[PDB]
Amino acid sequence: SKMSDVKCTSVVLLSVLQQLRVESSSKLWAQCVQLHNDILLAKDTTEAFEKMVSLLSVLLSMQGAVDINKLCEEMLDN
Amino acid sequence: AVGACVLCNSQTSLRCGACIRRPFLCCKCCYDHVISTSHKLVLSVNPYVCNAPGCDVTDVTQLYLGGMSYYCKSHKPPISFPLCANGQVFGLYKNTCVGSDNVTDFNAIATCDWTNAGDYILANTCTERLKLFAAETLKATEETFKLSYGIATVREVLSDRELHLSWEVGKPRPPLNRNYVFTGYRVTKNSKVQIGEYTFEKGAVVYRGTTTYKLNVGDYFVLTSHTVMPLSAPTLVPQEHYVRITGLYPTLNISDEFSSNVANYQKVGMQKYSTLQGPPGTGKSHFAIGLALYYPSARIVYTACSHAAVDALCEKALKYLPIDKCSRIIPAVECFDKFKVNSTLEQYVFCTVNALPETTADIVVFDEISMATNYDLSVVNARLRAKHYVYIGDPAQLPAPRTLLTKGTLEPEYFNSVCRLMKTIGPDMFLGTCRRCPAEIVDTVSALVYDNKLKAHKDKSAQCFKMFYKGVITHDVSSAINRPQIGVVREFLTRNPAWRKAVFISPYNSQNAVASKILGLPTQTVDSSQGSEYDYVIFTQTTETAHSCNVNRFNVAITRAKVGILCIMSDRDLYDKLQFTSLEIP
Amino acid sequence: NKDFYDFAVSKGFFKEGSSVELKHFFFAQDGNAAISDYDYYRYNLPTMCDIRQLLFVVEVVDKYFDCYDGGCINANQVIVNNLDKSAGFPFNKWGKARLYYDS
Amino acid sequence: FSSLPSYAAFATAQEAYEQAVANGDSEVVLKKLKKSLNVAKSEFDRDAAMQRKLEKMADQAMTQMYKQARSEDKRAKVTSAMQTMLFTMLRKLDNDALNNIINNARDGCVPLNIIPLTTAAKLMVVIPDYNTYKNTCDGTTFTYASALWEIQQVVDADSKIVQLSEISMDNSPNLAWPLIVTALRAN
Amino acid sequence: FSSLPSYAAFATAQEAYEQAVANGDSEVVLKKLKKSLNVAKSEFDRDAAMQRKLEKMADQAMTQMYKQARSEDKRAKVTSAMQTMLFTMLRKLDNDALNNIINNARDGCVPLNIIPLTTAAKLMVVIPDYNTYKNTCDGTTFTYASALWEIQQVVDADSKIVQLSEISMDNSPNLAWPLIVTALRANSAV
RNA sequence: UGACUGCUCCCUAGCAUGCUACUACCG
RNA sequence: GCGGUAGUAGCAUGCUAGGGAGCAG
Ligand SMILES: [Zn+2]
Ligand SMILES: [Zn+2]
Ligand SMILES: [Zn+2]
Repeated sequence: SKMSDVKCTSVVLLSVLQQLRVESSSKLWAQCVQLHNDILLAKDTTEAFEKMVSLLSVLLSMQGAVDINKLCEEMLDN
Repeated sequence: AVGACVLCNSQTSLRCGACIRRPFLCCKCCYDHVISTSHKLVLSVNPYVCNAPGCDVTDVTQLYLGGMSYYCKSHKPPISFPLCANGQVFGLYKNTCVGSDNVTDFNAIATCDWTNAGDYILANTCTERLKLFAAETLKATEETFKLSYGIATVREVLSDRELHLSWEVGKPRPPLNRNYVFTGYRVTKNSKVQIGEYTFEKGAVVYRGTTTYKLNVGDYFVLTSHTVMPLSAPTLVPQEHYVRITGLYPTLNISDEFSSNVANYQKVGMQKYSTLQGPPGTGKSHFAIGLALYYPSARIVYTACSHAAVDALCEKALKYLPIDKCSRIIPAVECFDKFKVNSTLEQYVFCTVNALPETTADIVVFDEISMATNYDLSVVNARLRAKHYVYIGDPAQLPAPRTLLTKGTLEPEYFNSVCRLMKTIGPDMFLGTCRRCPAEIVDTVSALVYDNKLKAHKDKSAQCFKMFYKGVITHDVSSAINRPQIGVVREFLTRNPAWRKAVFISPYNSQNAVASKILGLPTQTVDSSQGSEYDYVIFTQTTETAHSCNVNRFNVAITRAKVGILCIMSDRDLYDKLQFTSLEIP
Repeated sequence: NKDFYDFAVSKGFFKEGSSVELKHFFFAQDGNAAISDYDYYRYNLPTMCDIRQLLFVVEVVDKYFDCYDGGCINANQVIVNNLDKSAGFPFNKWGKARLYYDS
Repeated sequence: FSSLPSYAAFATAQEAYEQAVANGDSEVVLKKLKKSLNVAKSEFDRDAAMQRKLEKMADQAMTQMYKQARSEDKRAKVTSAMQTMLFTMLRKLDNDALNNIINNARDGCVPLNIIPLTTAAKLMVVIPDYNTYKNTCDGTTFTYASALWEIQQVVDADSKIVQLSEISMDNSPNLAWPLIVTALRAN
Repeated sequence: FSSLPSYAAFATAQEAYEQAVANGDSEVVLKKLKKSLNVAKSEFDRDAAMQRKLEKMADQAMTQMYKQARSEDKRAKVTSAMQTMLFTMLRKLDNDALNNIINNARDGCVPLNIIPLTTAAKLMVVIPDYNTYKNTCDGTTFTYASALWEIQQVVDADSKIVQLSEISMDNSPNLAWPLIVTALRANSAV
């Protein structure tokens, strides 16, 4: 149950990243696609988590993009 | 789709097909909208019209709801029930609807051409949301009757500031001064190309340069307008006085150079909104800075309708107190880049009604609220959820010209939402700051409309000018040029040595445009002398029928001076007890 | 679809060691995928056949295809379903197959 | 369906015929009563089903319009819905490295490139205040994303190199603070 | 449905018969009433049915002819569009090199694959990586298809300008690599 | 930017056939 | 007294047309 959760979270994260016009940079989009496709094919739940950290770092390293703090104060992420 | 009809307190998906703003009316509410007047067409999630190919029925009173579609009268498969029946129109919320007791709100004010005084009369006899609908419909009618005139263009170019200009096909031309900015676009073959901002007053066509230009063939200049979106926040905040001075960051020192500041400081301590009625020199120059120093860290927002009036405070808002705590953002339009521009993060954010984003703030100190409907009040109260408000302004500061006036001038009190409230409940602060304006203006202006609030602070040395004169008029299609009081002003300035250091403002820019050809005094407009008040002045009226010599449209523009004035008046109304020094014509 | 996933989880699904798990997803592709997939035609090579054996295999296949009937039909006997699909290049700049079957 | 004139006429005819028959009578009266009754009965029975079909059809139409309006509404809030959903699932995952980096980004310490996974390759972050430097950087090692990194370079907003010994409590507030640490992943 | 030709006769007969009934006359007048009204309604029946059939037939005919007219309009506009496209693409044939290679043919027929190879004015090259780049279009002018081409522009996968001074071995991993090179025929066509 | 086939479920409209019912005409 | 015919209503059956969706090669 800890593996399907991370696969669903990865799908949602890739959708959110695509909504922010990331595919307008070929290298970043290729890396994101590779990570997302690698997570869904995983068999053990440690490689999936490190790839998840790597994929989330892409969204976190975009200043304007989204508001981390507002999205953390809505009874959401801590 | 799903909006809100609020008089009947009814969520709706319907809207009137032929009306001003595609207004939202519930089932019974759309019904008495379509029987009290003639609006026989409605719009829903899908528009009601017969769906057979080639058929055409605009009316809704005879359509039927067929097999998951709509069919009609002339072309009639009638296996259905009628759309309009039993005091209602078919749609969602067909059960949770109330109706309207006042049947003719839209039927009265949304059915006329939005130019009579009755529109504004009823708008002031409304609720907050009803008057919001009113103000948005006034902006809509302003734009929709501005988009009915021509587009100026320069096809062969001449030397700058003296060109040629042909216009459009058959349409009339609007008024003539710089009120309408001629900022159009250029076309190479199919696209729009950088043009700049222009303004046409003098025509051989003399232009005023908001920028320096190299005009090419065909360049077109006209205001292309969008439509103001609906707003989601109320204009005025309800009056609730504070329990204490809880939540404030008090200071130890007390302002001394300003002699009417401490009690008003305490007032801001327990006052929630603050509007007063004052000419230039009423704390707008120094009281804002007084609050700025008296509460340092409070989120205080300032704004004027143009950047040159925001500048009147911002020029030393960084000198009186540190620079690091003010800003206003400049779009690119005549705006001043003095402060920290492109910087949302600040403390004393200055602003312009035209543009500012929303992050947060706590205290409101906003300047003039004059030349706009409830849009100005609502955008700024949506801009910030503030704990304190100071609506510096005046129903006669720059009273919004009602586009093409046709029926008289309304009472000044009846402004957007606060000026009628203003002297029916009393002035919000005790404040009068006549440290620039003298008593020679204050006497008449306070005896007329601003009773007992401003002081006769400074005396006069018997130089104020009087000369009895009736005058003759000569008008044009959009302005007028003056023979007699212009000549009298000339031959008056030829008598006194130190009088050629004044301004030459004009009801329309044509007066100074004509005068620049043979004398050359600087251009001035009655639109907005934004934050630029000077002592010696030459004022002119030319033609004064309904826009000038009626009420305090520019009685603040009569508050010109500091130790000496000229104010030409060609009528016999605003002199009843004025005691300017009587001297004969030369 | 989060609601369905939560409903399934609240009923004892997707536990560890179960014999039912998700292995069908929507996979994403990068920019240079169409050409990379088209480049798989490199596996098509010119091949010569044994003609004397193919000429007999074709007879046996024709024997297999013997219980049917066929021929040519007129333009008014043609049945088309879903006339709202693409018409190819360069005909996709002006309409679907309905436009060309009506015009 | 008891709100139509046909129902009233049929009910009156039914009552009259029933009373007359129960009282007992001849054949002609029964024949006349039934000939005046059956037409009203058919009149009632037609509308009794026409009204039902009309009502159910109206209900279906309102259902369809509600569905269309809801779909149109739903397909116009996707960005906010997806972001809220993503952060909800990120809460529910409850991982230490993800929580660490999310809190770090929430306080101001965001990365500048993709976080590497190998025992090599460079990582660059931004440290905007002294408190974050105190929490993360102590000594010459760097703790980020539940890992260990080794500082090798410090660069300020003026791009001048700052040595590690320089940074201290009172010795810091004379510097361009948005520092940029570049480290490599410790084994 | 109310002014049919038989409506006048039917209504007048019904009114007269019911007036006779209200007169309280004998049973013979009642029998005559019943027969006359029965035959009147019977004759009104087909007059009320056939008209309703005919109206629906006429409506269907109108709808079909309207849709036929719409189809014809669409056909005309698609014909205009196709003609415009053909005549627009005609104007780039380079009618001197094409004529020069057509006349050399022994009967006027030439393969289609050699027309762009010998008459085109512009060349586009797509390069996967740097090793392939340094073997195909190194420098500023290169030779391909027995002709000389000179480079005019280089862009990347994101369609941004790239200068040849930064296409090196060290700087290779910093570019969106599917590079596109544009050249012109030197001394020949453009 | 959305290929060619095959099968199945749901909703509406029309046509044909059958069952029952209500009046009326004819013998 | 029985049958035939003409409209009207409800119900059932199979096709054609339109729309929405699912699976397979
Ligand atoms: Zn209306
Ligand atoms: Zn209403
Ligand atoms: Zn119709």
